[PDB]
Parts: sequence; structure tokens; C-alpha cells
Amino acid sequence: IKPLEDKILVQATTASGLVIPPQEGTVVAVGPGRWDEDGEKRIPLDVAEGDTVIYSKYGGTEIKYNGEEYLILSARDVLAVV
Amino acid sequence: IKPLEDKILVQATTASGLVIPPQEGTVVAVGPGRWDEDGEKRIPLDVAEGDTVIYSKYGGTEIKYNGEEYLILSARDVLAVV
Amino acid sequence: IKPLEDKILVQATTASGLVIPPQEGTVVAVGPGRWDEDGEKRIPLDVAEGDTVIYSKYGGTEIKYNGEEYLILSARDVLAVV
Amino acid sequence: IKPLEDKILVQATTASGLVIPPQEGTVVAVGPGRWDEDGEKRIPLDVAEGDTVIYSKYGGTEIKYNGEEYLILSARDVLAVV
Amino acid sequence: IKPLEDKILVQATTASGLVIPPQEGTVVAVGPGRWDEDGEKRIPLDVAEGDTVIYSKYGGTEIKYNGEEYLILSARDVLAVV
Amino acid sequence: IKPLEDKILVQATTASGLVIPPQEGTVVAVGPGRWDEDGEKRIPLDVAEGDTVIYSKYGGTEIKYNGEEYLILSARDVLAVV
Amino acid sequence: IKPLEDKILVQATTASGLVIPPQEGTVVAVGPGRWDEDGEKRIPLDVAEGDTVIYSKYGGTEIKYNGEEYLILSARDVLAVV
Repeated sequence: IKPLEDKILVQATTASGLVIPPQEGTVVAVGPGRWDEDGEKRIPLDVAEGDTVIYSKYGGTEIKYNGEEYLILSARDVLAVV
Repeated sequence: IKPLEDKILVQATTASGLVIPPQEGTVVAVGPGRWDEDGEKRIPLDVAEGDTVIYSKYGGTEIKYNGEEYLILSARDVLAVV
Repeated sequence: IKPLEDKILVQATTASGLVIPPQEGTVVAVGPGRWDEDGEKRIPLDVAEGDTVIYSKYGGTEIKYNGEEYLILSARDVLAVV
Repeated sequence: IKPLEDKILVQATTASGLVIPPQEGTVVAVGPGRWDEDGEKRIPLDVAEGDTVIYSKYGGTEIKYNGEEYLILSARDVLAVV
Repeated sequence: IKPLEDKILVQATTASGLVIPPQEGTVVAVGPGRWDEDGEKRIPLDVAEGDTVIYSKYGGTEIKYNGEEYLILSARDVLAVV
Repeated sequence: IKPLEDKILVQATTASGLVIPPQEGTVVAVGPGRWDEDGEKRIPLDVAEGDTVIYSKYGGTEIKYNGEEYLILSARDVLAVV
Repeated sequence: IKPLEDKILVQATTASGLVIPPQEGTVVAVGPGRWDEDGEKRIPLDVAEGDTVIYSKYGGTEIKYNGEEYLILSARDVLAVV
């Protein structure tokens, strides 16, 4: 599963030591990014595989595979990295 | 059926080995791409014919032909390729 | 009837051999196109007179003339050509 | 009455020989056009006085003058010229 | 009362000879205009003091001063000049 | 209290001699302004400390301090200076 | 916790000496900023760690950690620094 431009695939108290009154997870896959409006180049994402991130699930598309639960979410949903 | 600029024609548990609690399908046709705002060049899509993709059916335009079910959906709908 | 910049005049199971659960039709007229944002040039449409196209009728303006039914739709509405 | 940048003043089955299930009318006045976002130049409108056009009445501002009924509508509303 | 960039101060059948089924009035003050997005220069308004204009009252901010009723309305509201 | 880029801090019949059927007030603090979309420079605001201004309270964020009632509103809200 | 591009992590009458009829707090972390639309560079934020700011909680994402309450809110939410 290769997220298309812009999306990132995230593998779904929190195991990090944080209480969330917004899930936490590990970036497993990342895409190319949104091309410039000019199409000259693509803007890169500031998250990379293995990054443990905090995101919201809005617009998320959950999909399960061999025991793991994955989420294909847009980069706009990743709020922070711990 | 030749999708016009930006649209891709997709042919509609999953045969890939994935559980989708969003459909999966095969990219059958692809268009030119949205022109730059400047009209200089068109932005290329990151899916090609034969690609097996995961997309959402929103705004989709289903059309049946000789027993097959097709969907003309915008590129913004394709989330990932497996 | 001359579609102003960007619009295209379309003449309204399908005679093509396609089942549409989106209408199909024949492009009878086409406009100049959206000027670039800078106003330098116009972007051209990828459809021309006689093309048989598949489109959605959203925002369409139906108008009848000498027994034929016509639709002035924006280029954003034409999804494919057969 | 001089339509300010972008608007055109239109003078309101149709007298042209068309059935509209969108009114038809004669372009009586036209404005300069929208300035470039950069304000370098203004974008010209593809309609001129005397043009007989088909448009929609949305956001239109009807005003009556010496027995004639006029409409100050934005350029975006003129769909085609006959 | 000096309209800040873009706004124009207008002083509120019509005395001009027009019937409005959109009020008419006299431009009493005009502002600098919107800066370009680049900030290089401001885009000028096409109304000047003394201009008698037709506008809509949407988003207007009526204020009364020494018996006169005034309106601070955005230039986007002034439709034409008579 | 220093209004961040673009906001201005205003200090809340009117004492100017105007009737407002929109409050009037004094500009106590002003921010740097919105960076160009390019980030090259920031766009300056056309009001300055001491300016007595007429604005709308929409989106305003009222805060009191030592008996005085203040408002942090975006420049888009300041309509004119008297 | 590292706010991704544009967000800033804030640490939640007010201890400053202000009455808020909008919370106040201390900027604990700051993100790179939004890339330019062109992606050339990122626009910098006008708040830095330690800044005590006044913001609104809209769209905020509250998260507690070792007894402290934090908020990951977008820069658009920071209204002023005291």
C-alpha cells in the first residue's frame, strides 16, 4: 500500500505516556506530496516512516491487513510527532 | 471511454488480502491531467493503467458496459495503490 | 448558440452500447476557454464538435430548439469521450 | 448606467426561436473587467453591446427605466451568445 | 470619516429617474484600495466622490451623522454609476 | 498586549457626534501585518495608535484590563477612521 | 511533542492580570510554518517558545502529559503576546 500524493498510511491513555481527552500511531508509509499549483515540483511531507505521530481521524479511511489496523489519512490530519 | 483531464476510469474482504470496514479496483483508463493555473503544462497523475488502487466512490459516476461495472472518478479519489 | 469561454453546448441504456444507472450526448459547440489567471492566454478544451461525451447534468442549463434538446454545461462536467 | 468592472447590463418561449424550460436578452452595456490579481491589467469580457445572450438571473439586480426592464448581472452569468 | 482601503462611504422610485424593485446614492468618500497580494501597489477603485452609484446594502454598515444617513460599503457592492 | 500580525487592539450615540444604528473606538496597538503569500515582506495596516476608528465587533475577542475594555479584532473589521 | 508545520503547542480572571469574558498560556513548542504555495520556502511564525500568548481554543486538540495540560492549536488561533 503506497499512499498517493499527500496521504500517509498510519498504523493505529496512550503507549507513549500521554492522556488524550485524536489517536497516536506510527507512520508506516508516506506519499510524494501535492504538486505545486504550477506542477514544477511536489511539496514534501514533514513526517517519515517510523515517525510516531498524533493525528485526528477525520476523513480517514481505515483498512485492516493481517492483523493490523491501518489508516490512510491526509497529511493535513497529522498534528505532531512525539 | 477516455476520461477527460484528471479523471480515471476504474473497473470495480478484498481479492488483494485486505479487509475494508472504500472499494478496490483496477485502473483501466487515465486522463491528461489538470492544466497548470497558467495553462503552460498539465500535471500528471500517479496512477497508470493496470494499477490496482483503493479509492472512495464519492462523486463517482458508475457506468456499466458489456457486463463490467466501471466508475469514472476524479484522481482526488484514489488513495493508494497495492 | 455560442458557448462563452469554457462552456460547451451538448445535444442530449445508451445508443453507444452503455448502461447508465450521467447522460451521454454529442458536442455541438465549444467555447474559447478560461483565460489564464494572468489573462495572457486561454486554456483550450479537450473536446470538439461531434465528439460523443459522457457528462453529468449538474448546473446544466437545458434549452430546447426546433425539437432538439440542448444543454449548455461547463467543461468541468464532461467526464469522458467514447 | 455603466456596469462597474465585470458586470454587464442586459435588457430583458423566447423572441429568438428558443424554448427555455435562464432568460435571453440584449447586452446593452459592458464593464472594464476584473483587474488581474496583480492589478497589472483587467481581463476583457467576451460580450459587447448588442450581443444577444443567454444567461441565468441568479444574483441579478433588476432595475426598470423608461419602460424597459434591465438587469445588471455578473459576467459569470452570461452562458452563450446567439 | 475615511473609508479604510477598499470601502467607500455612500450617502443614502429614485431621484435619478429609475424604478428599483439596491439603493442609489452619492459617493461621498472613497478609500486607497486593496494592496496587491504582493503588497507592491494598491488597486484603484472605479468610483470617485460625487459619483452617483447603484449598490446593494449587503454587509453595509449604516451610520447617521448630522441628519444624513451614510453607508460604509465595500467596493464589491457598487454595481454601476449613472 | 501586542496584536500578532494583522490584528489591532482597539479600546472600546458616540462621543464623536455620530449615531450608530458597529462601535467606534481608539486604536491602542497595531500588529506587523500579513506576510506576502511569498513571505518576502509584510503588508502594513492603515491605522496607527491613537487613531479613532469605526469597526464591527464580529470575530472580536473582548478582554478587560484595569477597568478598560479592549478588543483584539482583525484589520478586516476596521472600516473607517474619523 | 513537535507541532507539525504551522501548529504550536501551548501550555494551558488570568494570572497575567487580565479578565477574559480565549485563554492565555505559554508557547512550549512551535512548528516550521506553512510552505509557500510554490513550496520554495516556509513562512515563519511570530511566536517563539516561552512567549505568553492569548489565543482561542477553537479547533484545538487538548492533550495532557505528566500533569500538565497542553493544546496543539494552529497559529491562526494566537491573537497576541503579552
